[PDB]
Amino acid sequence: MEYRLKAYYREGEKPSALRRAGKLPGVMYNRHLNRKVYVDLVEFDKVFRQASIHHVIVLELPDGQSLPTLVRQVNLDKRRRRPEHVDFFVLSDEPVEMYVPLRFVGTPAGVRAGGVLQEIHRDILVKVSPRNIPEFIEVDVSGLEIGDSLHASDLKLPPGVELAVSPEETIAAVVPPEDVEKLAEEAAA
Amino acid sequence: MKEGIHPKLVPARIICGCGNVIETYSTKPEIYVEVCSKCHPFYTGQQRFVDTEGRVERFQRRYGDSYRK
Amino acid sequence: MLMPRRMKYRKQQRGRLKGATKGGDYVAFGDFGLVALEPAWITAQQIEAARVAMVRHFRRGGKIFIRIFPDKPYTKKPLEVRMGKGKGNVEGYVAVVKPGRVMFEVAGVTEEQAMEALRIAGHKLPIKTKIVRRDAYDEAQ
Amino acid sequence: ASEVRIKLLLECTECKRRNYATEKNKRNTPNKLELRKYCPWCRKHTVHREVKI
Amino acid sequence: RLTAYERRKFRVRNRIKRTGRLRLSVFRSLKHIYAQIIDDEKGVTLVSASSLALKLKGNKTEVARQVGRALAEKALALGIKQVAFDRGPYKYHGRVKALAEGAREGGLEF
Amino acid sequence: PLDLALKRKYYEEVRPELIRRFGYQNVWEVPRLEKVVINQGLGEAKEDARILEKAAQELALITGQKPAVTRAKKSISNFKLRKGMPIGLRVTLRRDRMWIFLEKLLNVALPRIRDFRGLNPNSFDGRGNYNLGLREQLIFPEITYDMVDALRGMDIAVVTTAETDEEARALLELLGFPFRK
RNA sequence: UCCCCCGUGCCCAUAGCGGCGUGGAACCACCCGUUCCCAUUCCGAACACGGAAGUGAAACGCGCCAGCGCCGAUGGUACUGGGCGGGCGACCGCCUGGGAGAGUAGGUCGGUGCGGGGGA
RNA sequence: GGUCGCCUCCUAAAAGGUAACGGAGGCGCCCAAAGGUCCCCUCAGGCGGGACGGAAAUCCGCCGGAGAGCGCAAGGGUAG
RNA sequence: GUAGAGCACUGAUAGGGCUAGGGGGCCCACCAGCCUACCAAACCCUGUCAAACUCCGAAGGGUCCCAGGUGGAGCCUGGG
Ligand SMILES: [Mg+2]
Ligand SMILES: [Mg+2]
Ligand SMILES: [Mg+2]
Ligand SMILES: [Mg+2]
Ligand SMILES: [Mg+2]
Ligand SMILES: [Mg+2]
Ligand SMILES: [Mg+2]
Ligand SMILES: [Mg+2]
Ligand SMILES: [Mg+2]
Ligand SMILES: [Mg+2]
Ligand SMILES: [Mg+2]
Ligand SMILES: [Mg+2]
Ligand SMILES: [Mg+2]
Ligand SMILES: [Mg+2]
Ligand SMILES: [Mg+2]
Ligand SMILES: [Mg+2]
Ligand SMILES: [Mg+2]
Ligand SMILES: [Mg+2]
Ligand SMILES: [Mg+2]
Ligand SMILES: [Mg+2]
Ligand SMILES: [Mg+2]
Ligand SMILES: [Mg+2]
Ligand SMILES: [Mg+2]
Ligand SMILES: [Mg+2]
Ligand SMILES: [Mg+2]
Ligand SMILES: [Mg+2]
Ligand SMILES: [Mg+2]
Ligand SMILES: [Mg+2]
Ligand SMILES: [Mg+2]
Ligand SMILES: [Mg+2]
Ligand SMILES: [Mg+2]
Ligand SMILES: [Mg+2]
Ligand SMILES: [Mg+2]
Ligand SMILES: [Mg+2]
Ligand SMILES: [Mg+2]
Ligand SMILES: [Mg+2]
Ligand SMILES: [Mg+2]
Ligand SMILES: [Mg+2]
Ligand SMILES: [Mg+2]
Ligand SMILES: [Mg+2]
Ligand SMILES: [Mg+2]
Ligand SMILES: [Mg+2]
Ligand SMILES: [Mg+2]
Ligand SMILES: [Mg+2]
Ligand SMILES: [Mg+2]
Ligand SMILES: [Mg+2]
Ligand SMILES: [Mg+2]
Ligand SMILES: [Zn+2]
Ligand SMILES: [Zn+2]
Repeated sequence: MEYRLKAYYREGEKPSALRRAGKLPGVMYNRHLNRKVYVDLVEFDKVFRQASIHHVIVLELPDGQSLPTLVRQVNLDKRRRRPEHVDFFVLSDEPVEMYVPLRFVGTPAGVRAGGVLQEIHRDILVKVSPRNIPEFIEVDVSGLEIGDSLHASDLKLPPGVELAVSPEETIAAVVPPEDVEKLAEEAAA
Repeated sequence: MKEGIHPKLVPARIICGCGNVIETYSTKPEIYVEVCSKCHPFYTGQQRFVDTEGRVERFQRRYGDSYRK
Repeated sequence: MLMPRRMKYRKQQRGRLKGATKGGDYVAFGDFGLVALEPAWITAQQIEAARVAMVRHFRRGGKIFIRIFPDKPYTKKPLEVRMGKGKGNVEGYVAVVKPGRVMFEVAGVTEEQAMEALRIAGHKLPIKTKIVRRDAYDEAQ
Repeated sequence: ASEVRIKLLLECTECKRRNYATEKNKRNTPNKLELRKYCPWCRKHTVHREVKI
Repeated sequence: RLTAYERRKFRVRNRIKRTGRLRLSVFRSLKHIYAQIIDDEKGVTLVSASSLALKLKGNKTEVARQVGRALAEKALALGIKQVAFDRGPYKYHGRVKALAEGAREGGLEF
Repeated sequence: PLDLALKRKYYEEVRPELIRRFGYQNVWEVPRLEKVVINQGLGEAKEDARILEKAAQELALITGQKPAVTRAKKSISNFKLRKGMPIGLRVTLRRDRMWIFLEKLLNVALPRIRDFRGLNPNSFDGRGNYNLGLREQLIFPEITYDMVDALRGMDIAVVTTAETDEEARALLELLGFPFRK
């Protein structure tokens, strides 16, 4: 719902060492502050799997100051597909833009027609104050046939929240399966 | 104007079919039309004239229903 | 097969392959993807080979996504000809692949079932591979 | 040059000595050339014409 | 995006600017006509003689001829002889022409 | 600049009904004519015979002005065009010459066509203008019959400071346009 | 000496697009006419002269905000000059100065220099 | 068998230069206007309108910084 | 103007939305219904590839000024 995580400080000491030290490098910032931080890879993992860019992160500091945060961008090392640096957006009252999950619910007709659900977005951009940052947004996908698609505009949108991206953007859809029946004349031409 | 290529438009009258002396400034000293604005099956009302029908369909041809009804 | 239906030039240079991948480093459509661990030239005949494999594994079902597309022309001199007198001829096409790239990812099927149809998929592939799970990290870019 | 494009020496008039030479087309404009050309010989400007090269 | 008006400016403007010699810009509205001598290096004005400051009136062209002659006196007394003529996006003719012929006869040099 | 009765009709009748209609504030923003470009795009004297201007003399007798030609933009095999051939004519009518032309078409020429039935109303521009065309040429008896030859017509735009097609109609209708609908 | 307009540069979109308002006192624009000088491959549209009834609707001047455009760090990574290393090979990694592009946080409806005019 | 001189781009590793029977294309002309200058105009294109007349003949409207054009190939350049 | 990186331009490109055209329906076959688990331009989204694509861009390299630099350095005229 809203997670706390230990944190500390980076003066300038080598990122490469901190990394092999097992402590992840990081940064936190807003519009008034910028601070080099470092967290803890193990602990960070614990939280971030539950949290992602969706829920709230409370950064606990050595000085004992707590901080309301959203992860802004995570850097991944390519060869490994593993953490190497996070941005921590500390929130003021101002309705920061951010991504909240979507909950697809109600099995579509196409999925009972042996189709599949191509949920393109698992999140959604919104302007919304910290005082009411939502979670599961309702999506009623029960009634979409194969090939049919529901867009962006047609959505619950819990009042006090702004559809901060395109109206006719496409959130999810339903496509045909994969017949080996396809494979036949797939070959022909 | 760049003179030496333009037809000198004197004062002139367009004397029409029924009434209407469409007095103008014409390129000819006197031109003559036979149809005018005022009189037209469009300008002034729907206008009857000849246009009333052609093959009246059908009961409006009258004397229909000779038996008992 | 998979020719790029049209192209700006025909014969392409060879090129090195230094280092780690550029992009394609996160799942994006499926819920499980197949990951390259070593550089390669994957071929139109391999991509096709691996694809067909899974399709025939969960017959009628799933949605296969394919993230690398063979655009580079594999060139080769005929047999019993010596060095020079033109540059080789084109036979087949390939897709450059560095380590970290995703190549296949499937969406919507039993966790067991994807974990096979991507396992079998790897054996049709000329390299080392690891199957991966869609991720908070993955949705984080 | 070729054959439709002829080469030519610009002739003269006010002293009849030639002093220039250039190019022209005889399938385009099939006449005799025309340019003003000061001469080092007469020390005056003169209208010139042509003859083959 | 541009109007033919401002293109003509730049055009006529650009050339003259390349020859280094001083610049007698000629501005002209339906009411009055103005002018000012400019060194374009430092980017400064040497002397400005206008129809409005001179408070002249009585036919637009003949108005200007004086304002031109006015500019020459107010500059000769300063040391300028060499100055090339900017005719704005206006055809050199009549009104602008007058300003020139005035500056010309006043002893100014172009 | 000339005593024409349509110039005076626009003022002493058409101007006000418009201010009472769309309730204007300022006086200039009231809809008003601009030009009548008449395009006699013949396309039939290209590398075809002389005689092209044999209409651009009757075209002068209509419009009071001398028409100036239009050339071939680009070459087309299907039309027989080389980039430079003349195909059509165009006169731009500004000031009082513009008026006096309409003071003859709108109430003498438009009815001189057989099977006439008003004007097409969908054909308004979108930013306040309107146009159509015509085929018959002696539709104004300034062009008398024994000037007989092959009949050709004209494309005609009329240009106004109207800001939408809506109000625009109100102008052209108020200055005598029979509309088919 | 602050303010406002007009001219004209310098800067190179943080200046622009679009939007809301707006100013005719003076300047400026539209504007009045087409006799004259000048002009239209047709037209006083432009360019041109002669003026001054109207109007700031257009254009323009000035204000307003971030829909677009645009500028956009810090942290980190890529790559890398120099120097080394373990692999049978493919390729990887280490010290050392250098260090992006994308992207995030954000910035912006300008800043100005001489001349002229006009009220503090 | 192919090639042989000149031009454009790439190879060429951010000055120049750089090989191969390396990947690609052009030249052996043309113009008394396509040259000089002084003057004026601004595109390709897209949407609406447009008697013939169309995907595009000529026309009108907003739209647009250069994606058109600049004799021919390509590159750089180019509406200030 | 390279490595990187990027997609603003020339092109490639896989899924999705939109959507001219095209095809299968089929209503019907005079024009017209506009319906399509089929194809598919231009466009929008996610996601990518390029020696002859670059909105961007390193380290580096070139070179001129200043300073260090007395070296089997350097510079000019000549003989082998
Ligand atoms: Mg570092
Ligand atoms: Mg949880
Ligand atoms: Mg790495
Ligand atoms: Mg449907
Ligand atoms: Mg009478
Ligand atoms: Mg192998
Ligand atoms: Mg000689
Ligand atoms: Mg300056
Ligand atoms: Mg009069
Ligand atoms: Mg045209
Ligand atoms: Mg400067
Ligand atoms: Mg606004
Ligand atoms: Mg306002
Ligand atoms: Mg208001
Ligand atoms: Mg106002
Ligand atoms: Mg006012
Ligand atoms: Mg002219
Ligand atoms: Mg002109
Ligand atoms: Mg301000
Ligand atoms: Mg707003
Ligand atoms: Mg913005
Ligand atoms: Mg940095
Ligand atoms: Mg490194
Ligand atoms: Mg060095
Ligand atoms: Mg080294
Ligand atoms: Mg190793
Ligand atoms: Mg902001
Ligand atoms: Mg503004
Ligand atoms: Mg005042
Ligand atoms: Mg050199
Ligand atoms: Mg010439
Ligand atoms: Mg023009
Ligand atoms: Mg065009
Ligand atoms: Mg037409
Ligand atoms: Mg057409
Ligand atoms: Mg070029
Ligand atoms: Mg396809
Ligand atoms: Mg059909
Ligand atoms: Mg339907
Ligand atoms: Mg449908
Ligand atoms: Mg597209
Ligand atoms: Mg690549
Ligand atoms: Mg490159
Ligand atoms: Mg660039
Ligand atoms: Mg450098
Ligand atoms: Mg040098
Ligand atoms: Mg020696
Ligand atoms: Zn009558
Ligand atoms: Zn001589």
